[PDB]
Amino acid sequence: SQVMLLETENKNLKKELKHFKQAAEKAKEDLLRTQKERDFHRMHHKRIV
Amino acid sequence: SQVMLLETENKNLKKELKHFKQAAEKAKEDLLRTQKERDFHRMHHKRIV
Amino acid sequence: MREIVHLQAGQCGNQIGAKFWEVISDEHGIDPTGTYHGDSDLQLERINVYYNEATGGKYVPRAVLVDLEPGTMDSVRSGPFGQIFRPDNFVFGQSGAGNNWAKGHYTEGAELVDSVLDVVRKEAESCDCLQGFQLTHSLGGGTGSGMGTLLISKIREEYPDRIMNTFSVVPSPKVSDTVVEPYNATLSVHQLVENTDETYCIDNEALYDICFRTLKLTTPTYGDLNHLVSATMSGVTTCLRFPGQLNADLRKLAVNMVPFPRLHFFMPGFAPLTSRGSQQYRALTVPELTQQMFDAKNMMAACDPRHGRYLTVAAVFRGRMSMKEVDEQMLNVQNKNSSYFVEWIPNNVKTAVCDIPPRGLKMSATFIGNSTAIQELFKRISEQFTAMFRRKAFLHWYTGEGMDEMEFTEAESNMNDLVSEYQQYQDATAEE
Amino acid sequence: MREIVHLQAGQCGNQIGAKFWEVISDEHGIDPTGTYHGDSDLQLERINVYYNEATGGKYVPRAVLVDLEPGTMDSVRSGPFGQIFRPDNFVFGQSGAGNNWAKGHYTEGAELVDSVLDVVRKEAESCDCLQGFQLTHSLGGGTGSGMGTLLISKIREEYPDRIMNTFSVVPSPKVSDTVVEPYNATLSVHQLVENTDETYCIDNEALYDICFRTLKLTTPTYGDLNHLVSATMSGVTTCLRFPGQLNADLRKLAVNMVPFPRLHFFMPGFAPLTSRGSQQYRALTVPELTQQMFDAKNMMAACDPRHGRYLTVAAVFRGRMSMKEVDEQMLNVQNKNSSYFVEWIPNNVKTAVCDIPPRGLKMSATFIGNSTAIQELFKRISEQFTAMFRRKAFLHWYTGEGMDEMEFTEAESNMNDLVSEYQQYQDATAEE
Amino acid sequence: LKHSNKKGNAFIEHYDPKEYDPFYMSKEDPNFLKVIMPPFRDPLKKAQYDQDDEKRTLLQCETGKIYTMKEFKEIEKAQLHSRFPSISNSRQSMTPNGWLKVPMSYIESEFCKKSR
Repeated sequence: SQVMLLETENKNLKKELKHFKQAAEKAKEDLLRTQKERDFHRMHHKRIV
Repeated sequence: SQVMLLETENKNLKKELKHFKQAAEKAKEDLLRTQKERDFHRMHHKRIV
Repeated sequence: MREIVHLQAGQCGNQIGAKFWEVISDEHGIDPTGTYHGDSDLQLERINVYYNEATGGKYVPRAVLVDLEPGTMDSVRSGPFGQIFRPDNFVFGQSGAGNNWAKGHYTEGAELVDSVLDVVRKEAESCDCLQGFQLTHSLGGGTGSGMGTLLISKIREEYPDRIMNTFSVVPSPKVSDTVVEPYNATLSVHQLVENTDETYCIDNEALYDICFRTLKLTTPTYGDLNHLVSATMSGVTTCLRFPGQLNADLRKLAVNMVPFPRLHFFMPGFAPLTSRGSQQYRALTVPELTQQMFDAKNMMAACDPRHGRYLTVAAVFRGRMSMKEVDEQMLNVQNKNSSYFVEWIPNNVKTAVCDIPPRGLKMSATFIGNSTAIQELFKRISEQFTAMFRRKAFLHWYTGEGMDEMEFTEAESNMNDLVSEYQQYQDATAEE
Repeated sequence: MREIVHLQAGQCGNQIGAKFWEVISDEHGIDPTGTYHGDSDLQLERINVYYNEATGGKYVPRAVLVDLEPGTMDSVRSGPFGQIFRPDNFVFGQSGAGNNWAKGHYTEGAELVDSVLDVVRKEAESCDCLQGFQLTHSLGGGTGSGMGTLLISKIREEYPDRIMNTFSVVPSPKVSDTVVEPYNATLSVHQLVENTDETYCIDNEALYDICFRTLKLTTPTYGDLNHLVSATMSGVTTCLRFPGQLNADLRKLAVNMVPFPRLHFFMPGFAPLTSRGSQQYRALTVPELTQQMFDAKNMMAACDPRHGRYLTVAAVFRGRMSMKEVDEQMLNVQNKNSSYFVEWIPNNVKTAVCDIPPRGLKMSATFIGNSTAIQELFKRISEQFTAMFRRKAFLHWYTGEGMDEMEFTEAESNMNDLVSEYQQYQDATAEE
Repeated sequence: LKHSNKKGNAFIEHYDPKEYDPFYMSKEDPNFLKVIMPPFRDPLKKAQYDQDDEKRTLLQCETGKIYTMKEFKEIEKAQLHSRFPSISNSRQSMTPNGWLKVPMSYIESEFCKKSR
C-alpha cells in the first residue's frame, strides 16, 4: 500500500500539473483573442452609428 | 525516506495546482467581461442592420 | 373601431381555430344560425372586435382559412358551427403539401398566395384602424408552417405597425408525426426569430400528460386539447375583449415581456385543471391559484422551468377578488424562491385582473411568462438536425424542389447563435 | 389559525383514523354528506382545527392516507363516511409490503414518498401557522412502521419547530400477528427514540381483556377497540378542541410530562369503562373516577405499573365538577401510596379539567401517565431479538434487499443502553 | 430451410433465447460491417466542442481531476440529479411503460369498486 499510494499520487499530480498548464495557456490565448475582437468591434460599431 | 520525499513533492504539487486555479479563474472572468461586450456589440450591429 | 383580424393555417390550426370560434360564440351568446341569443351587458359593446356589423344584427366571423388540401374545409364546414363562417375565406389549392416546407412555400406558395393577400387586404381596409393579426397554426406539416411564415412576413412588410402574435405548435421527439419534422422546425424557427413579434409554445404531449394525470379523462382526444387551447387564448384576449379595472393589451404585454427581440417565446398556461369528481369539492381562493400558476405540474411544457431562471412573468386574472393578495403572494414568492428568477431584475411579475368573469366558470386565471426552460428543446432540436444533416438523409426531395442546401447551414448557424445567447444569458450574473 | 395536520399509515392505522373521524363527526354534528347538522355553540368556532373552510360551508377532512396496498382504499371508502374525505390524499402503490420493514422502506419508500411530501407540504402551506402533526399507525407491518418513521423524520428535518405525537401499536408475545415482528419493532424503536417527540403505547390484548372482563361484550371485534382509542384521542385533544377553564395543549404536556428526551413513552387510558347493564346504576363522582384512573385494572397496558414507580402523571378531565376534589384526591394518594411514585419529585400529577362535556356522555376523564411499567416489554423485546439474531433466522429476506446486518447490532446496542438507563433511573434514590 | 424442415410447422417468428438464434452471425464479430470512429476533428462539431472543452477545463481546474467528454457528461448529469430537480413524476424521466399501469389510469370510478 505504501508504494501503491506513492506512485498513484505521483502520476495523478503530474498529470494534474500538465493539464492545468494546458488550461492556463488556452485561457490566456482566449483572453488575448477576445480583447483584439473588442478593439476592432468598437471601431466598427462607432463608425456605423 | 521515500515517504518523506514523496510528501515533500505532493505539497508543492498541490500548491502549484491551487495557483493555477487562481490564474484560470482570473482568465475566465476576463473572458466573461469580453463576452458580455461581444453580445451587446453584436446586438448593436443587428439593430443597425 | 379597434378590431383584430384572425388568420388560419394548417389542419390542426384550422380545427383549433374552429374550436376557439365555437367557444367564444357559446360564451358571448351566439346561436349557430348567426343571430344573437346572449343575455349579458358587455357582450354587445366590444363584440365588434372579432365580428362585423351586418344587417339584421347577424354578426359574421373575421377569419381567413388558408390551406392546400380541400379535405379540411369540408370537415370544418360539416360541424355545428361550420355554416356561419365566410366560404370566400376558404382559399384552398388542389395539390397537397406532403409535409414539405420548401415545396409548399415554392410551388403552392406562389399562385395561391395572391388570393389570400387580396382577402386579408380587403378585410384590413374594410375596418378603420387595426391593432394586429392573430395566426394559429402548427409546425407539423407544410400547410401551417409552409405558408404561415410567408404570410406573416408579407403582412409585416406591408403593415409594420401591427401585432405579430402566433400560437404555433412545438414538436417533441417522444411524440412525433413527421419524419422530416426537424427540418421543417429548423426552417420555421429562422422566420419566427427574424420576422415575428412574438410566439407562444404549444405541445400536445404535455397537454396529454396534464389531462391524464389531473383531469383523469377516459378517452382524451384532440377535442380536449382544442378546448384547452381555446380557453387559453380566450383568457389571453379577455384583457381587451372584456375590460375591467386593470385592463391590458397585446402590445403592452409584448413590450413589457420581451427583453430582447431575438427571444420572444413564452410559456402559456391555465390554472384550474381539476378532475370531474373534484369540481364539487374545491376551495376558491388566491393562494391555491398562485400555486397552480407557479408549479411546473400545471404548466403545459414538456420540460422543466426549474432548470433555469425566471425572466418575465405576467399573471392575468379574470374575476372579482382583490389586488392586495396578488401582490403579497408574488412578494413572498420572490422572497422565498429567490433562486428561480433573475436577481438582477426585481419584480418580474405583472398584475392583471379582469373584473368580468368568464361564462360557465366563476374563477379563472391564465399564466403567461417566459421562463428558462426552452433551452433544452432548442438544444435537442439542434442536435437532431445536426445528426440528420451530417449524412444528408431525406434531402433529395428538397434539392429537387430547387432550393439549395446552404439554407440549412445558415439556419443551423442561427440556431447555434441563439442557443449560445440563451445559455450565456441564463446565468445572468450581477457583476464579475 | 392554529390548526393540526393529521397523518395516516398502516391498515390498522387507517381504520382507527377513520373510526376517529367518524366519532368526531358524530359528536361535532356532521352529516355523512359533508354539510353541518350540529346544534352546539363551540362546534363552529374552533371547528377549523381539523376541518377546512370551503364554499357552501361544507367542511372537508384534513388527513393524508399513506398505504402500499390498494385494498385498504376500497374498504375505507365503502363505509358510511368514506365518501367525505379527499381521494387525492389516498396515496397508494401497487405492491404490498409483505410485513417487511427494510423492503418497504427501501423499495416502496422511494418513488412513492415524493407524492405524500408534496401533498403534506401543500397542506402545511395552505394554512397560516400550525402546531404539530398527528400520525396514527401500528408497528405490526411494513406499511405503518416502514413509512411512518420515514415521514416523521422528513417532517422533522423540514419543520423542526413542530409537535410529533403518535399512537403506535406495541406488539405482544402472547398475541402476535407477524413472525418477524421483533425485527420490525427493533427497527422502529430506534427511529422512535431518535427522531420523535413523543409516542403513546397501544396494545390490543389489554384492550380485549378490559372489554371482556369489564364491558362483558358478546363478540368484541376491532371496531370496539377502534371506538375505544377514538374516545381516548378525543379526550386527549379536547384540551384544544373545546376550551374550558383550565385549557392545555400538546406541547405543554410533552414538556412537563417528559423528564428526558430518550424516555418519551406514556400510558394512556379512559376512566368510565362499564358494562351495558351497569350504565343505569352508577354514581358519578370524583373518588370513583380517581379509583378507576389509578388502578391498573382499567389501564390498557399489558403489564403492571405497580412493579415500578410513577414518574409523571396528568389527569385530564372533561365535564363540569370543579377543582378541589381533584387536588385533595391526588394529595391523599401521594400521602398514602408513597411507595408508588418518585419521592425525589413531589407533585407528579397535573390537573386539567375541560368544562365542555363530550357528546353522548356527561362525565368523562382520560388518564395520560408515564409509569414505570414498559421496562418489562422493552427487556422481553430485547431478549427475543437476541434469540432471533443469535442464529440469524429470517435474515436472508432482509439481506437480499441490500441493507446489511450491522443495523441490527446498533439497534440492539441502543436497546440495551435504553433499558439500562430505565432500570437505573427506576431506583431513583435520594442520595448515597 | 433446415429449421423449417426439421420443426416442420416452423417459421422464424419462433424466436427464443435458443442456441439456434440466427442473430449469432453478428455476435461472432461485432466489428464486422462496423467502422471505427475515433474522435474526429470536424470543425462544424468543433464549433461547439471548443466551448464544451473550455467548460470542462474550467470545471477540472476548479476540481482538480482529469475528465473526458464522457466523464464530463456523467458528472454534470450527476450534479443535475443532485441539484434536486430529478423529475420523478413527469414524462421527462419516466419510462414509456409507466403510465398505463397507474391508479390515475383507473378513471373507472371507485364507486363500482366499492360495489365490488
